[PDB]
Amino acid sequence: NFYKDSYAASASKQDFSQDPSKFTEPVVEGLKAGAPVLK
Amino acid sequence: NFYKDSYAASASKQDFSQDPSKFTEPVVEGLKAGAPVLK
Amino acid sequence: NFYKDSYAASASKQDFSQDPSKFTEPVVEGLKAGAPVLK
Amino acid sequence: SDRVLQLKLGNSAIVTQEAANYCCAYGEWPNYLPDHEAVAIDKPTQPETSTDRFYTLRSVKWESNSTGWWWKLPDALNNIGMFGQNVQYHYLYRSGFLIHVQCNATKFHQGALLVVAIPEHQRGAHDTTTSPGFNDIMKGERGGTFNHPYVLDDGTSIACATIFPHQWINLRTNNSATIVLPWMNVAPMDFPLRHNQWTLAVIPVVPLGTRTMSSVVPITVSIAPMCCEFNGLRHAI
Amino acid sequence: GVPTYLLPGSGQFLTTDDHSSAPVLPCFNPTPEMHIPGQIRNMLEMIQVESMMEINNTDGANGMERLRVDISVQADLDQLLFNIPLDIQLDGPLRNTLVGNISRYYTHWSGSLEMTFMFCGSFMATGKLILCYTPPGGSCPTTRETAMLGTHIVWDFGLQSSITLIIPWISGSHYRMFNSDAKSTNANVGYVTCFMQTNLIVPSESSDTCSLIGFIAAKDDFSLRLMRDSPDIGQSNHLHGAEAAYQ
Amino acid sequence: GVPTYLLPGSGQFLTTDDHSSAPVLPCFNPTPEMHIPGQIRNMLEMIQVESMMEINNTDGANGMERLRVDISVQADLDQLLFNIPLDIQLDGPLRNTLVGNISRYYTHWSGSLEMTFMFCGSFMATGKLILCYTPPGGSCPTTRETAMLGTHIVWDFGLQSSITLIIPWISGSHYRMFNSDAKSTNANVGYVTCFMQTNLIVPSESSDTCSLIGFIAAKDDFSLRLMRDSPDIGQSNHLHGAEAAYQ
Amino acid sequence: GVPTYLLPGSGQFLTTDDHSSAPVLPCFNPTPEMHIPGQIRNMLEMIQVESMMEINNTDGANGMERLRVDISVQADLDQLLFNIPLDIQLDGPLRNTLVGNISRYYTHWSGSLEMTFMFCGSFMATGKLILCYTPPGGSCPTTRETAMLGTHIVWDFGLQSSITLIIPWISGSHYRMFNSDAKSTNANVGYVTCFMQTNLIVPSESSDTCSLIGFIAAKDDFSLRLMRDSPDIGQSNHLHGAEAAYQ
Amino acid sequence: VESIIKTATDTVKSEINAELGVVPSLNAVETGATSNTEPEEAIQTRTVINQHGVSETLVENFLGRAALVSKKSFEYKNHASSSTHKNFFKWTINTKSFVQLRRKLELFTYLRFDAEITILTTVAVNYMGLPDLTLQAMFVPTGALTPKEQDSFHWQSGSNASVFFKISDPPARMTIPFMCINSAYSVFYDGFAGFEKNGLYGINPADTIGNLCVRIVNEHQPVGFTVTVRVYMKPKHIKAWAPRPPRTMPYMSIANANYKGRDTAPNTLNAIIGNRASVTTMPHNIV
Ligand SMILES: CC(=O)N[C@@H]1[C@@H](O)[C@H](O[C@@H]2O[C@H](CO)[C@H](O)[C@H](O[C@]3(C(=O)O)C[C@H](O)[C@@H](NC(C)=O)[C@H]([C@H](O)[C@H](O)CO)O3)[C@H]2O)[C@@H](CO)O[C@H]1O
Repeated sequence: NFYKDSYAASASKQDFSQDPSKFTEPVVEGLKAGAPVLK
Repeated sequence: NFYKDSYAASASKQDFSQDPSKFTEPVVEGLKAGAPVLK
Repeated sequence: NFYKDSYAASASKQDFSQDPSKFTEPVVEGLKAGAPVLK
Repeated sequence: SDRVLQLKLGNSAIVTQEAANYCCAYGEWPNYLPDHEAVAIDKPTQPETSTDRFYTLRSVKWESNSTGWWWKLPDALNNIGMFGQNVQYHYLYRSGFLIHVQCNATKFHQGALLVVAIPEHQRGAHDTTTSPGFNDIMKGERGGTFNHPYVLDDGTSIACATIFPHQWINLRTNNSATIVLPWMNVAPMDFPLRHNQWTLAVIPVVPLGTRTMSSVVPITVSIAPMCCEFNGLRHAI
Repeated sequence: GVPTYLLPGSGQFLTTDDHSSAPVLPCFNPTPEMHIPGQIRNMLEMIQVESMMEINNTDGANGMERLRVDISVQADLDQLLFNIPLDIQLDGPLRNTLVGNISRYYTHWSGSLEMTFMFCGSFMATGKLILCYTPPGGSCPTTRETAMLGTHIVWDFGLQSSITLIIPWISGSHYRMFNSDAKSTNANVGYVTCFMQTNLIVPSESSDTCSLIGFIAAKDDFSLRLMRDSPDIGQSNHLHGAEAAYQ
Repeated sequence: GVPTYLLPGSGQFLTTDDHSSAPVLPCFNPTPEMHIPGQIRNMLEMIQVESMMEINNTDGANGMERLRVDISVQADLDQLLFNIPLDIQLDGPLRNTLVGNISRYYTHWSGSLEMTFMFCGSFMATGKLILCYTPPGGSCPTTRETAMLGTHIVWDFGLQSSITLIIPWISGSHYRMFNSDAKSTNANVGYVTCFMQTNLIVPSESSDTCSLIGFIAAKDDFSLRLMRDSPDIGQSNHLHGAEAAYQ
Repeated sequence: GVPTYLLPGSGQFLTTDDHSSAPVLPCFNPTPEMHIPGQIRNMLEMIQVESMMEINNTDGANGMERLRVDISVQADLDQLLFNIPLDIQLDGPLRNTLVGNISRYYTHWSGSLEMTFMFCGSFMATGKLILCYTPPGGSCPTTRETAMLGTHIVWDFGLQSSITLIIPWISGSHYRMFNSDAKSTNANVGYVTCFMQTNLIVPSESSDTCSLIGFIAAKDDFSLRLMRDSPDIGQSNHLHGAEAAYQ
Repeated sequence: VESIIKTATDTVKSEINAELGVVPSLNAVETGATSNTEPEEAIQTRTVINQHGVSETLVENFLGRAALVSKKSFEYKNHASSSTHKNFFKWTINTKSFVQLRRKLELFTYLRFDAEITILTTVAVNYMGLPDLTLQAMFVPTGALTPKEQDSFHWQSGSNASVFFKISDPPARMTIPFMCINSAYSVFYDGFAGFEKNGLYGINPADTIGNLCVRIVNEHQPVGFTVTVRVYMKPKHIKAWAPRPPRTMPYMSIANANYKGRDTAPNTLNAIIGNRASVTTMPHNIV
């Protein structure tokens, strides 16, 4: 980026961080694999 | 290559590896020079 | 030269080697300065 | 030494006393699908001996005016034995093939057959813009016949067909041809009923001829799938 | 100066290009970032959330009635209850789902899908169902004896209200694709069918017709490629008020 | 900014140029590579495979009959059986071969060629032939006494069915070239002729007319330069269905 | 991207520019170099070779007669035999020589010249001549007493057949130049004259008229600058066959 | 067996041979192997240090050329009363319409490569000057939704890649990556791309890069013009597998390998090579 303002830069396509659980498993108590979910 | 995707790069004309035998001699038993091929 | 083929390069104007004698004195026996050429 | 050979797979074996070495297509050998190339995630079935064995198809007669024969794989075997059953019950299949073409005659007979394994042999139709139909392509165990072997029925040429894995059966020299074929495709597995990886072509470049007692001279094809794997189990089609 | 030459492509405007460009407001200081709940960084995170399949997409079924499949106490055995076409790239029960909607912004896909069904009958209602996934190749099975030969899960109604049928990625090619031909070898995924394993059985005071709600989602072995405009939205005229933005 | 100036050539589109260009689909992830049998990296690998020469390119010879040369039991001695023109850059027996077809995509060539002939008569048939390569300069030899003075191999029919005649690279210049003049000093390769060394001899029950199949290929000392459009393919109209690609 | 701006000169095609340019045939492998006799790297090497001056450029002298100067037995003393104009940049005896031809592709020159004369009379012929170089300033000398005051060499005919008169670089300015004005102070080199020092003397059976062949060349202290089109070649029409190159 | 080759192989001097049991010039074509007879074994050779390069035949270079794959001319005008490409067209990308490129690609069974696309535009008045029009080329995936009008809202190209260029600019250019759903494109496909039996033979949709929709952005002018768009494709980063017999018969269709042959040799169905009087007749014999 030859411009003085950083917002002028090209795209930033390097953020590979993810956390699907905030959408797929937003339950307070984690669900164990194989174990009956309701006990 | 100033582009972010590697497939955008210029041509790759440096692969000098060869193995003609896969086409010229695909026989299971290598043929010895001078020796009768059928024995 | 940013091209991949060397023959694409700009001119080569740095060969200052010379040997005029191949044209000016192609005689088998070198001629000595001052000495009679025919003896 | 390189004229005699025994091939043994499963409960089947074949010997020849007049071979000409044998061909390993592109210098490769069949193998099972490695984890780093796999796509389908269900555990595959590898029946081994029930499918990896020699299947002998019906013979054809080599006549003075024959144009040549062809068999597409896996189509030719899709309805034979346990290989055929696995193919019908599974959406996906993968395998190599050991091909052995047989043809014997007499020391007084002459003739030369080009035995070539063609990858992706997409046929063309003659003198029409209409593409070949399903029945023109899928002949099954019976195989098909060449209309214009000179151009490999695809507008190219038999002259340059030697660029493909092959051998010849020249009657004065040998009586069989053997070609080992590895899985050949752009995908690790495929649906066996709609795509043929290889086409076995047997073409008489030099016609059968003799002045001795005339006899029926057959050409027989035996094919053994190798390293068979099947995925996507369901009901039979 | 520096000797240069313009290449083909010079001066063009490619909508997918990626370059820096002149800042309109120099020395502008953007509002400080603040933590906000629910940040999403990859669309694959969104499609892993299961959403309702519109299985009852039939004439006569209106609105939410289309989002549930009613099953009744049967008089005959091994009864077929319903089936579901599987091309998440074509219109059908799977199109208006999180995975379906986002996938339709792409052309190629790969990965396992998961279908979860929740039984919504009364507590006193019992039953066993069999959910089957049939890889492609033939016609959709119409009898349990045939469907049962494919991938399946036998579901017993009970305290745990839901069952999951995994539709494992089973394909010859790395990816499947959309090309508007549902019968293409690179598109057809196969079928999902549901039959009574036993029967829905309920007492006199429980409703004898119960509903199931089917959900679908992608697993984390999913991948989407080749972005394209979605076929699910379009316009033939200016939206109301659009022209007023110029007045 | 940087002071610059455009050079002649700026803005042109050279079909053989080599530059990077804007990726149409950013962040696209190509399908993983998979090992596939038969990879070829240099076209020279292809031309080293021998293919059939169309030696019997005569009126009356149809299809595959053109790919074999029939020889019969002779009544006279030292008989000429056939000859073969050698410009792999012009139409003739060598044009539709792997080496011929690929070479015709180029203009310059250098290297040794090899011709292999397979005798396809019966086992009881015997014979000796002489295959001769005559470097350029004169008229094609018509008698064995003359042909025999050039490069040659005397072939004895037997268990080993094939013989190879090497056509060594013998040229004044590093490369030979095509210029549509077969008699040019930089094009003419010379001639190949075949005579009976003794005679084809067979018993009563063997066919008394036998065929030879001739093959040709380049050796690994071969080199091709200056790519050009091949003269072996062309079109004067749109192919069927081409215009339909726009409908 | 990089901010830039085009300078005056951008887009122009200067015939003497020096830049790299797109290779028409990528991956082309030029023919290997081979040693060849007589390589020349600087044109100054060529002009150091002496070549024949056309001193007898007179009406009546045809062809090679113009390349030799005939001298006869004189009846009078101190006789003037011939003179030679010296502007190697204008038409005259020096123009069609190696040094003259190459120099005319340039505008400025500096360095010593050397004139060598070979006596071609019979062995029995004797004589002494005086060759004089007169630096510029006045009219060409017509008497030996005047010419003798300049740079000179007295030549005695004998076994060594040739004599060399050095025309040393004597100029006020570093270089002399051509401007089509032979009398310009920056162009005129002066004069060369030849007189009998004694006389040509021969016996009755020897020819009494003998020829001299004059040669000229540059020494290695020579330098040429400012290339220009040569005035020694030109065309007003298409050459024969030029237009046929388009048919 | 695999090795790095940068130049043609050298030749070693050879001596006289007279060894029993050694017959290098004899071979057995039946094995399927090409003759391994070396020049040194066939004749007496001298030593030659061969410096001839082999780079011009590298597959990357052989196929690395921008070849014409599409040429389309249409009328740019007021199409009020047109039955016809109304200021735009759609082209289903394919490399089977122009024979020079097609034949070369068909020398291989499978090919993996990225494709550099170059678009050249030309205009002619149907005289008072040539307008510097702006064009839009939108990439629409195979079988996907294409525009039906020059001013369709489909051209808003929210996700599809679009390139806008002027006739006065150098040809537009961009690279389409190797986008096949498989590890390589199938130049030939011996199968049917559908689960039923009526599908098309030899056409694997997985090998169709997609649709190219091109329109003139400018509204029509008072007069009509003929606009021609030419698309060139240059494969790069190439990997090739299983070479094949070259095409000999003229092509008939872009959808198949159907053949007929020329009316008379050369390249006629019963005779690929032109005829000579006899097998002992030497054409172009030096007189
Ligand atoms: C008259 C005679 O003595 N003998 C002819 C013989 O010349 C003729 O041969 C044809 O001759 C022409 C020259 O006129 C060419 O050399 C033909 O060859 C090729 C070529 O190399 O150019 C081969 C190529 O494959 C062909 N291409 C296509 C795309 O079809 C071209 C093409 O037809 C021509 O360029 C036409 O324009 O020709 C060569 O065969 C034979 C024919 O039987 O007949 C003799 O009598």
